[PDB]
Amino acid sequence: MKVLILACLVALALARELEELNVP
Amino acid sequence: SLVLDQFGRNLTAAAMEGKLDPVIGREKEIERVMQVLSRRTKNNPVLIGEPGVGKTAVVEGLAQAIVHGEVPETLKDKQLYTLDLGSLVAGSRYRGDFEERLKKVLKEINTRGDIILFIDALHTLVGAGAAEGAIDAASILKPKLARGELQTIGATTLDEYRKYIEKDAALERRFQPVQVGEPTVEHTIEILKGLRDRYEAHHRVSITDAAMVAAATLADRYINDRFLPDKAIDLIDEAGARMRIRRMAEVDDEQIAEVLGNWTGIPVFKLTEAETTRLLRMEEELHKRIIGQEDAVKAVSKAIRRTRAGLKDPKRPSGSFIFAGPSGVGKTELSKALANFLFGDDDALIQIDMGEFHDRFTASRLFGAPPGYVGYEEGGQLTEKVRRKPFSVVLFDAIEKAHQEIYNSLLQVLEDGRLTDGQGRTVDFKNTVLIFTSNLSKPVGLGFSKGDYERMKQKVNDELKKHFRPEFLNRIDDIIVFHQLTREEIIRMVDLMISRVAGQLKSKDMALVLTDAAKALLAKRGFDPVLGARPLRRTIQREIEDQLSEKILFEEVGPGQVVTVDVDNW
Amino acid sequence: FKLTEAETTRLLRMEEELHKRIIGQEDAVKAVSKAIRRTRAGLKDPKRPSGSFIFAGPSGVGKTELSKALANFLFGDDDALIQIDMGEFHDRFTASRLFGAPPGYVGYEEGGQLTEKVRRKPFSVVLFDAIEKAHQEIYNSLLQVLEDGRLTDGQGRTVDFKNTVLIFTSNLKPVGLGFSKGGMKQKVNDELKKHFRPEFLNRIDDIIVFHQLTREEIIRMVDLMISRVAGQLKSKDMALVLTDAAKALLAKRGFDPVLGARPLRRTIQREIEDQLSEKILFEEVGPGQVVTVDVDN
Amino acid sequence: SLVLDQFGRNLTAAAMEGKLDPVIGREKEIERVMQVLSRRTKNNPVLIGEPGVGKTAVVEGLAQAIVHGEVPETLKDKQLYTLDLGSLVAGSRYRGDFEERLKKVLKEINTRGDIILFIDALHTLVGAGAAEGAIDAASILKPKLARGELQTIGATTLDEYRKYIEKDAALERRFQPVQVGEPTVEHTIEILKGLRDRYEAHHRVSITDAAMVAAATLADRYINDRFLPDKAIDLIDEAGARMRIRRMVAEVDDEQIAEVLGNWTGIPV
Amino acid sequence: VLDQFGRNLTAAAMEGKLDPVIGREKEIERVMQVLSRRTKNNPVLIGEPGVGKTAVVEGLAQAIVHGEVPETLKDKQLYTLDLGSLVAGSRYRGDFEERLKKVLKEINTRGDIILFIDALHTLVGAGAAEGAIDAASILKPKLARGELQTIGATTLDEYRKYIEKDAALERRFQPVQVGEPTVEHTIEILKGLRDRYEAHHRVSITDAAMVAAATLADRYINDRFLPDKAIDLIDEAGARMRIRRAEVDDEQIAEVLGNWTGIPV
Ligand SMILES: Nc1ncnc2c1ncn2[C@@H]1O[C@H](COP(=O)(O)OP(=O)(O)OP(=O)(O)O)[C@@H](O)[C@H]1O
Ligand SMILES: Nc1ncnc2c1ncn2[C@@H]1O[C@H](COP(=O)(O)OP(=O)(O)OP(=O)(O)O)[C@@H](O)[C@H]1O
Ligand SMILES: Nc1ncnc2c1ncn2[C@@H]1O[C@H](COP(=O)(O)OP(=O)(O)OP(=O)(O)O)[C@@H](O)[C@H]1O
Ligand SMILES: Nc1ncnc2c1ncn2[C@@H]1O[C@H](COP(=O)(O)OP(=O)(O)OP(=O)(O)O)[C@@H](O)[C@H]1O
Ligand SMILES: Nc1ncnc2c1ncn2[C@@H]1O[C@H](COP(=O)(O)OP(=O)(O)O)[C@@H](O)[C@H]1O
Ligand SMILES: [Mg+2]
Ligand SMILES: [Mg+2]
Repeated sequence: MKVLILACLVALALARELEELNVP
Repeated sequence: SLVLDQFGRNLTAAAMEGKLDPVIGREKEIERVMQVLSRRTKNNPVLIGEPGVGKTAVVEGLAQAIVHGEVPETLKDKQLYTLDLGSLVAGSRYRGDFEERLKKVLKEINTRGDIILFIDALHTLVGAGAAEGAIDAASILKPKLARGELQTIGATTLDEYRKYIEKDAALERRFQPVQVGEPTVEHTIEILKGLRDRYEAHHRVSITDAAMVAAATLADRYINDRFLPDKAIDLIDEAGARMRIRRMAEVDDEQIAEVLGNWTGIPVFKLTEAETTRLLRMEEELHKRIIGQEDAVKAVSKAIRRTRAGLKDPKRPSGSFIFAGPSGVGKTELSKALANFLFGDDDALIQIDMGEFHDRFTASRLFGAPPGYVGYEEGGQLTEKVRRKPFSVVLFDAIEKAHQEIYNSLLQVLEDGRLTDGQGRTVDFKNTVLIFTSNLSKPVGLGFSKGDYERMKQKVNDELKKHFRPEFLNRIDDIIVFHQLTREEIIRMVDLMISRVAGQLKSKDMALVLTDAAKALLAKRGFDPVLGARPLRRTIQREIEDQLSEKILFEEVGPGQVVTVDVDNW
Repeated sequence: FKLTEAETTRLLRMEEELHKRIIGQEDAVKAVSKAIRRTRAGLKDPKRPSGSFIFAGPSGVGKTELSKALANFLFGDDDALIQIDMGEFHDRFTASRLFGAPPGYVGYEEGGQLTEKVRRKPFSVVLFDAIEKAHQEIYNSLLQVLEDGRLTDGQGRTVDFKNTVLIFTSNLKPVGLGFSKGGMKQKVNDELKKHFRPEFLNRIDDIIVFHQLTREEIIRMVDLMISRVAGQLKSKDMALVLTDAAKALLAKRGFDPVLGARPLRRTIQREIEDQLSEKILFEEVGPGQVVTVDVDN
Repeated sequence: SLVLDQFGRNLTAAAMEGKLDPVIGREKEIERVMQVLSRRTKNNPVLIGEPGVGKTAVVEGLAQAIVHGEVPETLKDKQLYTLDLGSLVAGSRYRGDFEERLKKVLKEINTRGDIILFIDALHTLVGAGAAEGAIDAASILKPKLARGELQTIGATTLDEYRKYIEKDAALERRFQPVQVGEPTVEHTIEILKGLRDRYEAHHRVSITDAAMVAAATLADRYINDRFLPDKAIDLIDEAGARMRIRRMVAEVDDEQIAEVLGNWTGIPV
Repeated sequence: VLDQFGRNLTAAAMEGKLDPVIGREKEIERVMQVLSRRTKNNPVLIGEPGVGKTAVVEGLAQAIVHGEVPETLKDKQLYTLDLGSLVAGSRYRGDFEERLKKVLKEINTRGDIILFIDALHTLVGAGAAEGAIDAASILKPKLARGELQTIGATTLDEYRKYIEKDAALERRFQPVQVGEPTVEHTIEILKGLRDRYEAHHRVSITDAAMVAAATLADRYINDRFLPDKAIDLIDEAGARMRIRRAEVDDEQIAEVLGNWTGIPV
């Protein structure tokens, strides 16, 4: 009864793209 | 020269080749952009606006104004480039292979000197080579943009300006918000008149001057999630492509309006003679499955005939009704019958169980939860059923069991035709038919008096004034007190209820026929003025439905034609 | 900016241009027209909002219609009216629609449905329709809005409500309890003192209790509502002409002091434009023909 | 051509090979798709619909309408590709690999010009190839979709159209919502009668006409977690799949589907 | 499908390395009934954790070798698949999706694969989100056309929270309810498994041990289910006998139950 649910959204755990180090 | 060609579209060369659609109107903003571009230190107009209002058309209108000579002598003969940030990221693998290629761009703009970049979708600029706290396409441009040695027009959706540009407010400084507002109805007519040549040529079909007056007015009031200088073009092209589909003539008011009837669901087209007879025969078609209740059948037929004739208020619903009366007389049967006239099925009726809103806090089922609460991913159980179906009959079944604070969420529903959900999206109820059935017995008063429909209409009208606020009954169009079902009306409801029982027997490959002695006996045992048509419904269940349900299982009545005959009467 | 010669005359005509839509309600118009004259004469208080009004009064006499006539005056359409329908806010926690979610909760990125309407348009008429039907601490979130002129977003941005005109249309049947001569405004004023928290009433610039629409104003209201159905909804090459006995019959049927102008609007869709919609579908009188309306009885 | 084959499946070539089941009905829905696809700008339909009503089946009806030539001439000889967005994210560890793979798709579409790029699960486009510093596949396609230089059909659940396409209000403009509705029961019987030969051939059973009439009326009356043009096929399959099971021909009848539905909801039908 | 992310349960069943499955013969028929469908042939095994849902499939993988197939499940290899093992090792973009498109490429080329994925609560949100590319967006076009036969396993709560809350995932996995077995069914499980436990521990498990292990486990243990809490008692008692060294009875499984639960004697 009128106890509110508090969604509490997480920060985005997401992928990462890459700069790569060039080699021969 | 060709460095910008492989990462951007030369939009000035697109205007010389006539590849840009003619931007008619929004030239008070093309001059506003040129006032920002001719500045000294920060000359970078971001075109913010609602999605579809012609933000990227202003720059296409600017790139046409370069080659027309409409441009002043401070931006005269400047090659504009729509820089594709996705093409700058593409072709990178290694470290620096984005940041080198963006410095190749700015080395050319320093060299060539008449370049106006257009970052369409300027929110893409933050986080384009790495994260926001690293070297990306934003952090490279920020020393160039604040000096004024780089002119860069941006364009961002207003919702995406607060989420990505204003989130890192250092980039927001370098740009000037040039507010691109939505066109008016009168302004988007002449937008469509200039665009008529490009869509008459692609679809090989003429477009009437009336059809673009139609596609501006019909897109304004009957679309409430898009924006005008795009949702009007949607009605033109889909009717333009409807005409070149069937011919594989011209585009009328009716050709635009039957596209919108297939896009929303709202019947805004001019009625054919076969259909408009059914609109005049609406009472007699509603009386096919409701019996009696003639002042209510007239009242909801007046609301739809006013809607189809186009005489309803454009800022209000099609009809707002309270169906008050004794229980069982067809408050909900009629709301299903009205939903079968308009659609064909009674599950297209949006039945809101309004008796289960007895708590004072279930109003969040109608408009969703506010931000910070789960139930935010869901816009609501009422808003999202009309965001999908704008032309509806929204039945609020048995309203007098809910709390007074559920009614207050439905005030602006009735007067303004709006209901903004918790996630910030107003939903038009301007095309719904809002039915509020109220169940508000003993065939005497309390005390000494001289006295159905007499001393009950004035009774329940004062019980609505007592239960509701006078602001809610103010907004309801018609309040129809319902009659108690008379004896001659129960006899015709036998014919309705048996014909479903016989309809249950058509699947068993038989049919049920009743005699006039036996339909009278069901009506004599099914009549009750204070509970009407459910004691008839129970009598057929107790004396016809289950006794035939036994005789099917005896194999006594198989698929032969059973006739139910009276036991004895008179 | 210093006003155009046309805009100077229009703004002195501001009462008589807002009376093109608002029939009657004369002190309601010349309380909200003076607030725009203060803003445009360079006499706006640079801390306080431009106008702060409680349009209290009886239901249907033009509370929302004046907020729309004001928004059409200042912008050209009443769709530029920021209308926050306060009946949606029934409990304490829908105040997170005024300023958005706090950090760490869903809907934090969208940052409010009132604050972001004013970051785009800081000059705005902000309508709070049916503010009585909000919770007792929805409007306690607007106690810095109406003196300090700003509301801190959940994301952390104070937004200027200074150049806005805030309007709180509160909704305040026949005679009250007991013996009284005649038959009111002080009943409406003191009900605001019992409902609203007098921190909120001191921040309101003007509390305007609206009038009953008189019969001489309902006759003028008939001409306004017939002007809706003709010309905007009878662009079918059809013209709607009403005889002066027909507008008198609509006024005698649509006039009840206690509601005002919605019983007139329900009368027109019961006498005029539902009988007319039966005549268009039957094509008794159809597209390409002038409709006259003679008096029925 | 070869670029599109490794990032998606040609549905037109799949309709030549007869790998797409017959789409009986949906004539007015495919006509609405071909109407939207024949536009000059924003020629991008989205089959929004309840989950299982045949959203991806309408496009399968379009892929075999191109092979039959029942399309208009503006959509004749179109190659309809189901764009596998997972194939584009696959092998995109480094920055700019996804954005290269998506611009290589679009360079082939501008070259050929006869490509209708069906993107099933269009809600997955918002965030497709979105990394820390990347460009999502929405923002690459938004200039293409707005100018009508990329014909693209979407197919999105109505629940998944709120959460990911109406939360990206720019991308919602670029598309046209073609409401694929839940069909009526009489339409579903014609769906089931048209799919009679596909499930006769795989379950090796003859399925009678009353069994098709039952499994549309029995599913609509007694199953509510699914939608009509699917929960009716569902009763046809587990009818015939039980006859492949217990026999290790026998006709599928009203009794053969009611005993499936009795073992389905627990409702004795 | 490689042996990197799972193993071939039919090649294990051909070599006889899987557990003998006594009981659950009716549930295997319901899995074969869902797998014999032309479309949507995806049986999710809804049952409490450790009721024998893999033991349904281990018996199903034997039934491929034993020839109890409906001729549409004939010579179908059944590679199990840890869906979380594809997730493990993904911090960069296209790490999960490449290893998921590889294992779906090795089904179209090979052509007889029946995936057994456990943990379908992990399916929703296997990538970043649903608007992102997850395994509950890659599998779904092939789970509606019958071109991909995946056998699932949820609990009942994971099925309610992750699949019944997911639109367009209820219709692609068809529920097969693997129930909680009774006490006599559990003894018959133990009678079939005893040729493995008496040959692994090199002990002799008496008949009195199993009638006690199916009774004492229900009587004293409530956080975990029967066809596992009863298998465990005659497993550790064989290991405790191997450690103390041979015959397991209702006294040898006795002190094994007393080790865990807070019983001093
Ligand atoms: N002033 C205008 N004159 C002519 N056409 C216009 C005008 N404004 C928009 N359009 C038309 O709008 C269509 C494309 O939409 P528009 O350019 O408005 O998108 P937008 O405002 O850039 O929206 P978004 O930010 O979503 O891309 C084109 O057909 C274009 O010609
Ligand atoms: N006027 C009517 N016409 C046709 N059927 C009616 C009518 N009145 C009642 N019925 C029948 O009575 C049954 C239930 O009545 P209905 O659904 O109309 O409820 P209602 O009038 O809203 O009353 P309440 O909500 O108090 O039960 C249905 O079988 C319906 O067909
Ligand atoms: N002063 C007025 N001038 C013109 N029309 C009026 C006026 N008052 C009422 N009307 C007519 O009746 C309608 C009701 O007016 P309005 O929307 O302002 O109601 P309100 O006073 O806000 O009532 P409520 O208490 O229900 O909110 C108007 O839209 C108009 O059609
Ligand atoms: N009109 C139709 N004609 C023939 N088969 C149809 C029709 N509509 C649906 N089906 C069949 O019913 C099933 C519907 O699944 P389908 O994926 O096509 O629909 P959907 O609603 O897009 O589902 P999802 O959202 O899961 O992709 C398929 O087996 C399809 O072949
Ligand atoms: N007929 C059977 N039913 C259930 N479990 C069995 C059966 N035969 C053997 N087992 C045992 O089941 C276990 C396999 O795990 P399982 O019970 O399938 O886990 P889950 O039920 O959580 O999927 C092993 O201990 C195996 O020996
Ligand atoms: Mg744009
Ligand atoms: Mg009002």
